[PDB]
Amino acid sequence: NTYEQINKVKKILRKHLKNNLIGTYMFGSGVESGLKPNSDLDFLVVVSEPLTDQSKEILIQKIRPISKKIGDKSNLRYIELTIIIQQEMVPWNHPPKQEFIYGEWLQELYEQGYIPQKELNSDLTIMLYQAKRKNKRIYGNYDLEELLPDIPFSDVRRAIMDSSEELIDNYQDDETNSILTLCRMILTMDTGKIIPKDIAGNAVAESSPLEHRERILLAVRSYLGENIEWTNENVNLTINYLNNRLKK
Ligand SMILES: Nc1ncnc2c1ncn2[C@@H]1O[C@H](COP(=O)(O)OP(=O)(O)OP(=O)(O)O)[C@@H](O)[C@H]1O
Ligand SMILES: CN[C@@H]1[C@H](O)[C@H](NC)[C@H]2O[C@@]3(O)C(=O)C[C@@H](C)O[C@H]3O[C@@H]2[C@H]1O
Ligand SMILES: [Mg+2]
Ligand SMILES: [Mg+2]
Ligand code: NA
Repeated sequence: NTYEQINKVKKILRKHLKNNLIGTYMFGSGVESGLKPNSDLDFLVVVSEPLTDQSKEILIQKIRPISKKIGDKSNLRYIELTIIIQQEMVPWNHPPKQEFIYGEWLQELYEQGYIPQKELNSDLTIMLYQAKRKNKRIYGNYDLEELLPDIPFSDVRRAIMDSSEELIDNYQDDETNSILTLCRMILTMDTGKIIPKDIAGNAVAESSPLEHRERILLAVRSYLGENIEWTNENVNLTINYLNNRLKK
């Protein structure tokens, strides 16, 4: 069950962070759009004091058994956890301070003893900007709108352009999400609001040349139920186009 994992994630954070936990909120496809066949569960966690090396590994070990893994024919969904410190957000600075991350793309590192340390993250500005706009409080005495300062849209542009370089250099084995996120970056730069992946893809597609329109529309269907295979499509030509269109 999908509501079963969220209830399990709530218990792990509550009974291990204890009174250090201020609140737990979801953003992403859960609160805004609808969960598409291969969507994920995006959580934003706000705590009071920094976590220790031993406390971070506990989460990695406790979250692992209930999160889908890349390559599974499973009923579970990918669990994404991001932990921020409420005091480290004010005064607002870009990029903000990120305390912890749980990403299934980082799984082959979690197994080798990798423990994410306090690091800066421009992409977290985009995450926080859309989380503060709409989310689901699953635990906490407060709303996330009460725990964060108002994030200016100028820093969101900076986050888009800074986080763009990591995405374009890493589309391999993530072609469907890299194409759509670039489409979401192009719009957010020009329209302001955050758009679901399918709509943002369909919008930038019909605003693009035919050779790129078709590959974007091809990713819109993969984000939905379709089983697209990018083996002989050359996504590089399209992400370079979406890059230069975003770069301009
Ligand atoms: N313009 C943008 N709009 C939205 N997210 C953006 C944008 N630019 C970069 N991102 C990043 O893309 C990611 C979106 O999260 P995610 O992959 O979970 O998407 P989603 O909306 O939940 O859709 P789904 O989970 O179904 O694929 C975040 O890490 C966010 O910071
Ligand atoms: C913090 N944003 C992450 C980040 O962009 C990940 N890539 C580094 C991205 O990876 C995905 O696209 C994947 O394919 C793996 C999945 C767990 O998360 C998906 O969404 C993941 C995003 O939610
Ligand atoms: Mg999601
Ligand atoms: Mg995702
Ligand atoms: Na994948």
